[PDB]
Amino acid sequence: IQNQAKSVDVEYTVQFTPLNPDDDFRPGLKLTKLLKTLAIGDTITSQELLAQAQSILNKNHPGYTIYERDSSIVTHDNDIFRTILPMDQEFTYRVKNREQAYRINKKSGLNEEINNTDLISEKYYVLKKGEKPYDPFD
Repeated sequence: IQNQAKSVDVEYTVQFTPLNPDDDFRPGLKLTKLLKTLAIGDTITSQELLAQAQSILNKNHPGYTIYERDSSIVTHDNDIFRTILPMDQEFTYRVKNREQAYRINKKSGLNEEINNTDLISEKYYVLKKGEKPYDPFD
């Protein structure tokens, strides 16, 4: 690790799946929200992510609530190896150490540094409030 990234923009994307059908949940949603810019070693906890998802859920889908988390994944920059966060327990994610990102200047062929990014992507099962899970009893 030669040139440690100086910052990591943590972006967030979440997909919501209703326990029983609803059109408003059009598949294909593709947006990210910048959560914050942190430093290598800073942490983000599952409770903080839940708060983020619940608030996003409130804006886009009033009347629904988080039922349960299905998966949480972090993709670091354009790196192929992703970190899979624990599925059924609270967790903390530490901003992974990394080499400072850069691209090659087309004209000069010299290196120009750019911001490193973490893309945290989650999926939660949601429920219309008032409603309950299950099938016809179990």
